[PDB]
Amino acid sequence: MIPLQHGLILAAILFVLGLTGLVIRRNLLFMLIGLEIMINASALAFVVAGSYWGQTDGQVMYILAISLAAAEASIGLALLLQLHRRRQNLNIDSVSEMRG
Amino acid sequence: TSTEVIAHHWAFAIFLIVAIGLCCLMLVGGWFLGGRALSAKFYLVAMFFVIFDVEALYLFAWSTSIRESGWVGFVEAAIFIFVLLAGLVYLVRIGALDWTP
Amino acid sequence: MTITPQNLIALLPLLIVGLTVVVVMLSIAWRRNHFLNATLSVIGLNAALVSLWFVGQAGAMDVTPLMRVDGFAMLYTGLVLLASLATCTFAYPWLEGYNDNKDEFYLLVLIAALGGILLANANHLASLFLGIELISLPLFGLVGYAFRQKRSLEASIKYTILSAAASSFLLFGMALVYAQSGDLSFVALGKNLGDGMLNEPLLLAGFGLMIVGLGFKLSLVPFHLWTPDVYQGAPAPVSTFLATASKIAIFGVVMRLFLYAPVGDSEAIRVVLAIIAFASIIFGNLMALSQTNIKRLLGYSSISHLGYLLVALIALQTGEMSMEAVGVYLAGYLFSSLGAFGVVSLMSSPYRGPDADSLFSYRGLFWHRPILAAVMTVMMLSLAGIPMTLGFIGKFYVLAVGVQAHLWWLVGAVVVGSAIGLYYYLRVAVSLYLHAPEQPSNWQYSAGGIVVLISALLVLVLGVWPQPLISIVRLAMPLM
Amino acid sequence: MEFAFYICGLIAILATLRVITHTNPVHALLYLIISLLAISGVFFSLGAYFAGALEIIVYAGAIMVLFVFVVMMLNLGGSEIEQERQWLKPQVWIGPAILSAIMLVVIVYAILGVNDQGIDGTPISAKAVGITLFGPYVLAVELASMLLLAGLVVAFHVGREE
Amino acid sequence: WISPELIEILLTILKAVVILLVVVTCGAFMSFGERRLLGGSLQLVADMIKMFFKEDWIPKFSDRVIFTLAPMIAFTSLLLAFAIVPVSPGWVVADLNIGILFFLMMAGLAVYAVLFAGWSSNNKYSLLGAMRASAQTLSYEVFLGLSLMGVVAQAGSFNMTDIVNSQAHVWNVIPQFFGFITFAIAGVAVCHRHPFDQPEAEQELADGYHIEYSGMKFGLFFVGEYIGIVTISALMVTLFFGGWQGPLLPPFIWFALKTAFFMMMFILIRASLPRPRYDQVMSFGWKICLPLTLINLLVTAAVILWQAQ
Ligand SMILES: CCCCCCCCCCCCCCCCCC(=O)OC[C@H](COP(=O)(O)OCCN)OC(=O)CCCCCCCCCCCCCCCCC
Ligand SMILES: CCCCCCCCCCCCCCCCCC(=O)OC[C@H](COP(=O)(O)OCCN)OC(=O)CCCCCCCCCCCCCCCCC
Ligand SMILES: CCCCCCCCCCCCCCCCCC(=O)OC[C@H](COP(=O)(O)OCCN)OC(=O)CCCCCCCCCCCCCCCCC
Ligand SMILES: CCCCCCCCCCCCCCCCCC(=O)OC[C@H](COP(=O)(O)OCCN)OC(=O)CCCCCCCCCCCCCCCCC
Ligand SMILES: CCCCCCCCCCCCCCCCCC(=O)OC[C@H](COP(=O)(O)OCCN)OC(=O)CCCCCCCCCCCCCCCCC
Ligand SMILES: CCCCCCCCCCCCCCCCCCCC
Ligand SMILES: CCCCCCCCCCCCCCCCCCCC
Ligand SMILES: CCCCCCCCCCCCCCCCCCCC
Ligand SMILES: CCCCCCCCCCCCCCCCCCCC
Repeated sequence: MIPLQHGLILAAILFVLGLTGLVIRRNLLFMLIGLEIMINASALAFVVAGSYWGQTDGQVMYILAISLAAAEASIGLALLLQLHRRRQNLNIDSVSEMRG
Repeated sequence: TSTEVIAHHWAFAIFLIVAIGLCCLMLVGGWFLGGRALSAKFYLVAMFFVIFDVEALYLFAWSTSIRESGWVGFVEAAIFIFVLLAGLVYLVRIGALDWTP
Repeated sequence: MTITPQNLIALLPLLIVGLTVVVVMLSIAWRRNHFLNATLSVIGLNAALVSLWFVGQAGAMDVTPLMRVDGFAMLYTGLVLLASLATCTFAYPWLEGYNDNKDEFYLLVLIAALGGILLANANHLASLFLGIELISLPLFGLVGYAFRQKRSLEASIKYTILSAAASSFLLFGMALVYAQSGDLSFVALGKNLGDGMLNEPLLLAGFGLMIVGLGFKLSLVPFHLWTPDVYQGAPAPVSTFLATASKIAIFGVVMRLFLYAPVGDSEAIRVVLAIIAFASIIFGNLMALSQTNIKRLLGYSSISHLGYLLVALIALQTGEMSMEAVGVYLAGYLFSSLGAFGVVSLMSSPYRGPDADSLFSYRGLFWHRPILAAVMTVMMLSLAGIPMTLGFIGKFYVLAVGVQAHLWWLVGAVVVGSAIGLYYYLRVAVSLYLHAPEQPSNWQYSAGGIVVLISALLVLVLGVWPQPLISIVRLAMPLM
Repeated sequence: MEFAFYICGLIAILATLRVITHTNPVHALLYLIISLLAISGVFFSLGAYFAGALEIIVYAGAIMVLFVFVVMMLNLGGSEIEQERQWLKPQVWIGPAILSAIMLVVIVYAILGVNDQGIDGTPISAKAVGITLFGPYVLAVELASMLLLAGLVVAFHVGREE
Repeated sequence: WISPELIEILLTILKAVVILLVVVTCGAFMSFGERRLLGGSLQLVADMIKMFFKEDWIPKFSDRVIFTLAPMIAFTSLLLAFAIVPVSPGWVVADLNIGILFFLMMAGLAVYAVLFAGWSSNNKYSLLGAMRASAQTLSYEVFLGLSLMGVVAQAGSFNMTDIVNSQAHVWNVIPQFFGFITFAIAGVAVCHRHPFDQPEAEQELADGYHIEYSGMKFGLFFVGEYIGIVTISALMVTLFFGGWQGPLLPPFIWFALKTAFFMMMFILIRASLPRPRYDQVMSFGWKICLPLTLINLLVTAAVILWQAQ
């Protein structure tokens, strides 16, 4: 008796908030945090869609989504550690030598 | 909608509520009462934990339905476990899991 | 459904590449050897090509609810495998200049090729998402392989953050499409609609967010700004792989998705893709005008060429030879980019360390590298759509496809962008033969030179005589 | 099971809203963990029991642990961005906020008007998810293993110290 | 206001409250028993009064929320993980479909106690000791679930009552022996108990994260650790020793006897077995216990599918 629209709207709200955090935050760690919020919102949307249709495919999509989230979080935090070790600064604006 | 199911739901809710309230009330009583007067190997280990935990969740899903999946599911999980073990052997042999080199 | 032995023999390139990943990893664990692990990777990729021959001897059938193997899958699998083999060949001398571990390169190349094969066979939103991610993450490693170098680390960070955002967009759009349509297969995206109700708002919005993710991956405007940075900053064999195999595999799965989905013939999606194609052609050609960097120039070039391919995709539901045009153009673009990025890779090899500069300095290349200069000017002519080159055959196919479908704005965009391309491509090709003031010896460097020379000969011969390539692409027919 | 969904969704929204507007990394990660707990509550309210279990086990229990590990290892003590606090200046956040609000209204307009008989909430067990996973999604499982392998190799090659 | 449905609801609520109170008091009595073996109830009352009436001093340069939050995690994580354990027929708090998955969720949340205590305790040595302790418990949580998965594979479900009913004929310690030893090792390591007591003791660069915790916060850490032993022993009983199933005694008597036996076995394991080095512990975990759990799950699945005609 929960509408599918409400779950989808909640997932869209979380996706929008994660994207806002990814854009407005200058620290690379907070950009990674917003990326996790975005992909978790996408996985929540898939779970809501699967639970509406009564199918197991939504949870399998969630499982693949969180496998990607885990692997890309590990890669992003390795790159963050490399940036901190090379520059002692987590500024994403300072890493901008390549330009048009 | 069984009365046993709703009774167990109420019991679980009361268990969690009373437990968290007991911890919070004990800290509140402790606070109110009484008068007054790094290495990168940690990242490597945590990252290996995250990767192997996701592959563990795959095996978690497999384990509860082994009989329904049959021998073909066993073959697929055997390929999965062999790839996981090859990655583990690789990490061990390259010194990634060696804490004291 | 289950996996039969017939499903196993159809799965052969994927199985051989996965077994190659495992074998190469175990060989790395046994001892860190550059030559033998490179040999094992290239042996696995050649065995995957012969496996594609064995797959062709079998039939075309749906190996899973997820995968479908047909001549389309075989063709794009072969393109991905050729790009991966060329990347390994270019990578060996560059990695011979490297100081750190130089075999995880081959492991990541093999895993990215596995993702390319999955995208070639992808019949499902599951396999599409997984193939995109399997392309992307080893490319996160490969783009920042020389992370001690500042530009490589910066390109790695940019590509990683932007591809994570694009995968979030694609996943959310997939979720919205699955919310509207209860099945995740390609053929079922819009089946539960009728009487002109194909333009369901949720299906359109989900396909739009998927368009955002896929257009990041294909360097389509306005998701293109990462392309020159990641192309310039990455290692040169990584630039070769990212230019060829990633774009080829993702554009192939976009072909199959828009061919199979009943919402693929929606007018709104067609107009949006037409806008993106027009903007991509014009913007990429205009932005490559004033570039002194060869890698940024090839990045904007890839933007424009993927715009031409998208024009060929727009006419998929109206004409008939859209898949044929895309196949011919993709073979020509593969060989042109392999030659051009291979010349850039061979002149940047061996690696000079993270501190030393990696500038190409193509001016006056003929006086010390004449064969490489000839190969590079053949590529520059081919990417310009000059007749006697295979790039012109692809451009002719795109123009015929657009003329059949009455896409006049797109045809005029191709003409204008081609003129701008003529300017900057001829600037590079004639700067090869000027005079510069100032500023190998192993068989792997000679193998890379052989690869770029064979690419040049293929471009010239199939530009003069394109009938074998057209015959090959015509018999690589997907399921109707 | 509707009350649980609505309160957990509201808690999740408020928690990520406090995540993206916070300055201390450990506090932001704590609010992120709270948001993940709430989203697992949303999963349990819908009947996706395996999804909620994995949300606490893996997302709030492994990946956030990696984030906390990285934060305590880099020792963020206000490196010129905490003292600057540029994201709460209106000229910095007003643009992306209107852009994200426009995207939210467009997506929500797409969400509404779709036919909807309601989510039943009938539990989809880990049994059925495991049956689907090793049945029609076998290649997804094997290539996801290869995906996690690629992430492992990349993160080792980049993130090691030497 | 009399109805048998409501009588059933309050009776189950009373059962859950009794189970909770017995678990906390039994963890406190475990604290007394370990302190004595290496009245007594009056001594614990005196100690609890002292923790109440000692001033609670948060450091000035410490983050108050994280500092206060770490002892609540160290208590409540495993004390809520007890809620799936069936101690008797009709005497379970929650008959969850996820069950042992809920135990895994609580352990995954439990790592934040050591992480948060070390971060909030403003000290570099305490921070490094917390990093070492967290690396250890992640290194053993990586195979805790699979050592459980052998038993889950045999029972065919995640429900604890179904696992116990599947142990009706043969207890799981006989087929799932390697799962049993790996689960014992990982449950000792998750609770930061001997021989995984002080990973900070291998270096003078590291100090304990219980340092700078005084009063009821230190009491919370202590009682939470002992409650963790109680629930790890009870889960070991319900997963590998038939739970409440026994030939002649009442079922709760058998469950209590097995739980008390494993509690005292952990006591003598602390008293007898020595402390290995840190690198030895992490190497043992990652290189022995995880492959053992994977091979155990494969062999268990092959045996199950073979004995299905
Ligand atoms: C020469 C000009 C340039 C060409 C460039 C080509 C680039 C891509 C290379 C790979 C392309 C593979 C395309 C395969 C399409 C096959 C479509 C098809 O349906 O073929 C069917 C045919 C068998 O016929 P049939 O009887 O219909 O079989 C089904 C009956 N059950 O089955 C077949 O015909 C089997 C086809 C096997 C293909 C094996 C390829 C091995 C590798 C060749 C590399 C060539 C060198 C290119 C690069 C050089 C270096 C840069
Ligand atoms: C910058 C340079 C490039 C410029 C852009 C590219 C060219 C743009 C040409 C615009 C053409 C507009 C056509 C408008 C009507 C389209 C719909 C229609 O009804 O078309 C008629 C017909 C299709 O209808 P059908 O029933 O099949 O009739 C067949 C017999 N005519 O249609 C046909 O059968 C085919 C119609 C062909 C139209 C002309 C194509 C060749 C154009 C030559 C070059 C452009 C014009 C000259 C240069 C201008 C300045 C650069
Ligand atoms: C009468 C109307 C009806 C008939 C229309 C027929 C159209 C097709 C045939 C005519 C084409 C005319 C092209 C005119 C420009 C030719 C290119 C040129 O002048 O190149 C030289 C110039 C480089 O020299 P310089 O100025 O020193 O360089 C500065 C930068 N370093 O280069 C540059 O400065 C940059 C060059 C940029 C790329 C070339 C320009 C492309 C412009 C669009 C091409 C298509 C035009 C379509 C019709 C337009 C309206 C007539
Ligand atoms: C009260 C105002 C706010 C106070 C502060 C916040 C406190 C926490 C509030 C959110 C969590 C509790 C919400 C209320 C749940 C009550 C139980 C309930 O509704 O159960 C229904 C359903 C039972 O399952 P089912 O069988 O489907 O039921 C139908 C009958 N057969 O249940 C289900 O299907 C699943 C039930 C939800 C999942 C378990 C609980 C998740 C808890 C997440 C906590 C997140 C972090 C909270 C932090 C708080 C502080 C900021
Ligand atoms: C400072 C406070 C911070 C927050 C603390 C926690 C906030 C919430 C506290 C109030 C909870 C109210 C009660 C929640 C509902 C309980 C009943 C329930 O969840 O039932 C639903 C489901 C039943 O499943 P089953 O019985 O198998 O099937 C029946 C078929 N319909 O059963 C399930 O789905 C069970 C799975 C969900 C269980 C969630 C348990 C709580 C999780 C939070 C732990 C916090 C640990 C410490 C802090 C960590 C770091 C912040
Ligand atoms: C029901 C009884 C079946 C008995 C025979 C079982 C063995 C034959 C079928 C094996 C199928 C294996 C499929 C493995 C797919 C692996 C894909 C890996 C991709 C990297
Ligand atoms: C058939 C291929 C056509 C396109 C490729 C063009 C390259 C051909 C081979 C190299 C030609 C080099 C000519 C250099 C002339 C330099 C003269 C300098 C002194 C005036
Ligand atoms: C900045 C670069 C701009 C390039 C613009 C190229 C435009 C080429 C000319 C397009 C002409 C389109 C004519 C369409 C006519 C349609 C008639 C339909 C009748 C039913
Ligand atoms: C270490 C043991 C922890 C046990 C926690 C739960 C205690 C519950 C007590 C229940 C007692 C009655 C059980 C049902 C009746 C059967 C046994 C009767 C004789 C005791």
